[PDB]
Amino acid sequence: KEWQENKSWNAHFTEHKSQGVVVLWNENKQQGFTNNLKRANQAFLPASTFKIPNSLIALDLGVVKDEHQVFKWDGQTRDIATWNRDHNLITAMKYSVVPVYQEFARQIGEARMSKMLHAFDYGNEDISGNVDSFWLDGGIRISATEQIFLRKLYHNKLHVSERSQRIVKQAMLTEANGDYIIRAKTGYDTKIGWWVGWVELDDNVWFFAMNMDMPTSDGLGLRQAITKEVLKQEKIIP
Amino acid sequence: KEWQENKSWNAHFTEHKSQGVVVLWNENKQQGFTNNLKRANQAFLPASTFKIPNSLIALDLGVVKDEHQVFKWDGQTRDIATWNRDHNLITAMKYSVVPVYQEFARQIGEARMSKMLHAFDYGNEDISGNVDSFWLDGGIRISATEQISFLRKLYHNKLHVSERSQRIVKQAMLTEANGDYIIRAKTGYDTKIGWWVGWVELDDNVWFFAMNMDMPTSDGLGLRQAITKEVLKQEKIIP
Ligand SMILES: [Cl-]
Ligand SMILES: [Cl-]
Ligand SMILES: [Cl-]
Ligand SMILES: [Cl-]
Ligand SMILES: [Mg+2]
Ligand SMILES: [Mg+2]
Ligand SMILES: [Mg+2]
Repeated sequence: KEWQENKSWNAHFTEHKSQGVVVLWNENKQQGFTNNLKRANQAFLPASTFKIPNSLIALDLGVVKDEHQVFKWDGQTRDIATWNRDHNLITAMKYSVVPVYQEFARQIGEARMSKMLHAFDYGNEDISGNVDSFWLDGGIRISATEQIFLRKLYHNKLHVSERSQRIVKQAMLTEANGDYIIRAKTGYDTKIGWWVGWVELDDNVWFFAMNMDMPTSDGLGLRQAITKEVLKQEKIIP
Repeated sequence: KEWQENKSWNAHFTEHKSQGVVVLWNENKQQGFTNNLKRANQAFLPASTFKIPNSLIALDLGVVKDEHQVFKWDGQTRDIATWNRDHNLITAMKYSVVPVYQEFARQIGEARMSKMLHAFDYGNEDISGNVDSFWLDGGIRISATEQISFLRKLYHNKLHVSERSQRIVKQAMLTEANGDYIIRAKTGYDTKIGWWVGWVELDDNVWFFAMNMDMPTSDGLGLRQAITKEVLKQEKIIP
């Protein structure tokens, strides 16, 4: 009753010769839905969805002063054109600028990063590996249901200031029109791709967390596209 | 120069057989642009654009606890269907739900309202009339450039209210967002004129805008956004 399985959504993954899970949470009804109950609770690397807690920690420790502070390009020409420029928290989130967040993580340091993830109840709370890459290739793991962390963020219940939480929710802003607002973050670890966040409507909020097998970055647009198809199927968005 | 007049934009108004002003402010360059410097400084009733300062004050005084608090419909059936229901701050600003803001204003009260508009440097700072209708039929007046000035303070958290209040109101002003830009803004209509004021966030800049236009009928209200967007598009601010 609290959780309900809907395998019809599998078609949206197999339509694209893929495999994955979408988890939805209806906040007003306190009811969850997914196409795959097992996979909804399997833990994966968070990859760049880790930018959500990393941002909160950087803000609350004063590593980042506000969303306007500029992190200047380090002058290394990288493969992603939008990384080769100055950023602030907003644009760094938007373009998933790993080198900016690696600098945050080094400033934060291991002892504080670990304490804060413990305080967040975030995934397996394990930062084994490099302090500035463990969310990409170290020991940290989180499941889709565990990402649905987001409910605490939404309600300002995380163990960081309300201000830090409002700034990160602002930075997560992805889309808005007269029908809905999406606040979310993508991630990709070269094997699975993520999209996690929520959809704000006039009278409700739907939290989502999706991950999918993702051999190639050619199909990264499928993270949003598959998720939106489910949302349209469920009459959450038009 | 700091201000430049671009009368080519008059084309966007006349092509819809109306008259009005658009003011733009390029924050990076600290430069302003308008089709009409005189109308840019003409002070009008703010109408529902007053919901921005009203929200700020209601939040800072704790009249509104946060953006999720529900304000129950009072049960009076009004002419606007979306008004005949429960609202929170977000939906009340979205649907310009006058009666909800009238209740805010009555609880703020005239002394605190007057004091905070002075602290805000808002328009002519005049709240004469009823405390719960003066922005619709009373003495307060604000010009397009004054709107820009006020919005720049809000953007930068420089208004004399808490940073929290300012962040919540900027959230409530969210109108549109895609991969290219974010618009935070508020419409207004006082039966004779229509407004649209706010700003456009880009990756590397912010453009503030304030527009108003003659509005003899409610049929043309969509022209407030349409005209403003045509100008933004002309200036390659948005695609
Ligand atoms: Cl926002
Ligand atoms: Cl990504
Ligand atoms: Cl420029
Ligand atoms: Cl609005
Ligand atoms: Mg680079
Ligand atoms: Mg280790
Ligand atoms: Mg409501």
